[PDB]
Amino acid sequence: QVQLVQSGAEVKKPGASVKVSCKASGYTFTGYYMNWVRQAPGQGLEWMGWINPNSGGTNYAQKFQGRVTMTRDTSISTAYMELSRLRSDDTAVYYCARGKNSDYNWDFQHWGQGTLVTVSSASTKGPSVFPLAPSSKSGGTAALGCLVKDYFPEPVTVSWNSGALTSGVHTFPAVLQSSGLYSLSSVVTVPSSSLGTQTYICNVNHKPSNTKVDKRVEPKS
Amino acid sequence: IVMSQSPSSLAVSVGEKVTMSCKSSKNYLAWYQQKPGQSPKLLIYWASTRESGVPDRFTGSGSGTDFTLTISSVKAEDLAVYYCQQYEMFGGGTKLEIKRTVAAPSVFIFPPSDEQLKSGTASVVCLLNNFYPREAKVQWKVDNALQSGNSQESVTEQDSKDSTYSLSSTLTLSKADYEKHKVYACEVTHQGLSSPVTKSFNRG
Amino acid sequence: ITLPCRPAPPPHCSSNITGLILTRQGGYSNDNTVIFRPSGGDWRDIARCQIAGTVVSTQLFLNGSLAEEEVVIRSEDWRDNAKSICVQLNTSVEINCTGAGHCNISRAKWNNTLKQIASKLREQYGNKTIIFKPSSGGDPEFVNHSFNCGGEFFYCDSTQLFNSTWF
Ligand SMILES: *[C@@H]1O[C@H](CO)[C@@H](O)[C@H](O)[C@H]1NC(C)=O
Ligand SMILES: [N+]
Repeated sequence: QVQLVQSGAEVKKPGASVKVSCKASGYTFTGYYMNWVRQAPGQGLEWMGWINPNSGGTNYAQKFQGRVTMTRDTSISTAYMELSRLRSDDTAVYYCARGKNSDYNWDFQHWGQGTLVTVSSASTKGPSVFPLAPSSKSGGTAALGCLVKDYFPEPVTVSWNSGALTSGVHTFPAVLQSSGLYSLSSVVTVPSSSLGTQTYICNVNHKPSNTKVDKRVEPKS
Repeated sequence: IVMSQSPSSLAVSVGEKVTMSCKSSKNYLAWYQQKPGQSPKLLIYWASTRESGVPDRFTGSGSGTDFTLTISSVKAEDLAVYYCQQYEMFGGGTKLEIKRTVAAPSVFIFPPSDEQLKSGTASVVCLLNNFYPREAKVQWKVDNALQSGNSQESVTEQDSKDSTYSLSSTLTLSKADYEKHKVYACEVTHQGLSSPVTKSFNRG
Repeated sequence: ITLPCRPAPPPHCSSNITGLILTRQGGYSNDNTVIFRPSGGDWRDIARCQIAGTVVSTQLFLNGSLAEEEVVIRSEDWRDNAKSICVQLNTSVEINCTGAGHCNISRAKWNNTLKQIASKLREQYGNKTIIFKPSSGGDPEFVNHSFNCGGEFFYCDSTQLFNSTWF
C-alpha cells in the first residue's frame, strides 16, 4: 500500500521557479533516500539529484548545480524539488523515486505519477470542448467523441463517464495549430442500440488552467 | 561511464522471441518497462533478478559492460519502452512494437457542432478507427475540390489489446467559408483498401 | 584559514584533524573534472567509516585515530556516488579556535593536504582534474561543520575549505 503522489502539472515563464512536491505514504519516510528523475519529452530518462531524508544533505547532477534545490518535510513526509533559472528547454515530466531496499538507491521500485512542468513565454489558455456527436456510422455500432480545441499547454486528460467507459476509448495526441495552440479529440465506439438508453460524457481536465469540464455527447436532430 | 541501449525500434509478432542489448561503459543493473502513458516499472533489479510478480518470460543477463533483456513469449500487453539503468545513468530507446495482420480502417465523419459554429470556427473531423499498419493517407475535399493547408491529423499509439492504430484528421474553416459550400468529403487510403474509401456528407 | 562559528568555540575545543568524509558529485559532465563535496549522508554514513574518535563531529574528523603510513581511502562503492568516501590522513592539520567567533587553521598546509587527497583520488578515479567545493546544503548539523566538544555542539561555516581546483 505504498504511494508516492506528486503535484499537478503547471506552467512557468522562462527564468521563473517551480517547486514540485512528492507526498509519500506507506513506509518510514526518513529511511529511504529520495531521488528526482526528469523524463525529457520523448528523449529518455536523466537523473537530477538525490536527498537524504534525515540529514537533508543533497547530491545533485553536475548538469543542474546552481539551478536546483531539494528539500523535505518529514513531519508530513513530503519531498520537494525546486527548479530556478527555468529554461524553456526544460519542459519535461518530473518524477520522484525511492528504491526497494533502504540500503541501496538507484533501483527505483516506486515512482510518482509524474508532473509535467511547461516553460514558455506564451500564456495559458483554457480548452474549448465540443461534441463530435453520433451520426450514420457502423456494423451496427456508433462512434462518438469530443473535440478539445484551442488550448495550451499540454497536458489535457480526457476520460469517459468518470473512468467507467474505457474499452474502445481512443484519445489522440495533441496537434499543434499554426497559432501555437493545441487541439485533440477523444472518441469511443458503442452499440447503436444503447444510444437512447445510455448517456456518455467527456470529462476533460486541464490543470494548467485549473479547468474541469464535463460534456454530454448526444445524437443529432 | 555512459551507456547505450539497442536496438532503438523493434517490431515483432506475438509469441516471437525478443532480445535487446544494453552496452555500458553480477553488476548493479536494472531494467524498467514504461507502458504508454504510465511511469516506469522496475522489471529487473540486479542484472538478472526479476521483480515480484514479473512474469517468467522476462529474463535479464550479463556480467561485464554488456547486458541483455529478453522476452520469450511476447504478448500484446508487453508493448512498451524499455530502459536499462546503472547507478545514475539511463539508456533510453528500445521501443517494442508489435506486428499484426492487416486491418482496414473504419471511416467516420463528424460535422461541426452548432456551439463551435457560434464560436466562429467550423471543424469537421474524420476518424479512421482500428486499422493496421500505421501508413494511411487522408484527403479533404470541399465540393469535390482538393484542399491543402487547413487540416491537421494525429495517429494514436498502438493499442495494447488489439495492437491497432487509429487516426483523426480535423479540417478547420471559418463559419462563413464553411457555409459557402455544400459537400464535405473525407477520402482515405490504406493497404487493406483496394479503392480509397470516401465517406462524405452535405449540410442538407 | 578562518572558519567562522556560531557558538564561540572555547580554546579547549581545538582538535587535530584525523580524516574526513566526502561525497561524489553525481551527473555526467564530460569535462575532465571530478567534484567532491563534504558528506551529505546521515550519521550512518559517518559511522560506517569506523574512525571512532573522542569527538563526535560532522564534515571532517577530529581526535580520531590517524593512518599507519600514508592516506587510506575506503568507500563502500566508488562508482556509486550515494555512498560516501571516508579518508584517513597521514599527518593531522591542527585546527585551533581563537576562543572568540572565528576558528582558524593553517592557511596553506590545508592546500597541501587537499592536493594529497586529490592525487589519492586521481589514482582511484580518472587521472584528471579534481575540484573541492563546499556542501550542497542540508541541516545545520551537517551543512555547517559541527563538533560536539565538552557537552556542547559548535557549528562552523566550512565554506572556506572547499573552493579548490587541481589540474
Ligand atoms: C579533542 O576533543 C576534545 C573533545 O572532543 C577536546 O577537548 C580537545 O580540545 C580536542 N583535542 C585538543 C588537542 O584539544
Ligand atoms: N539513511
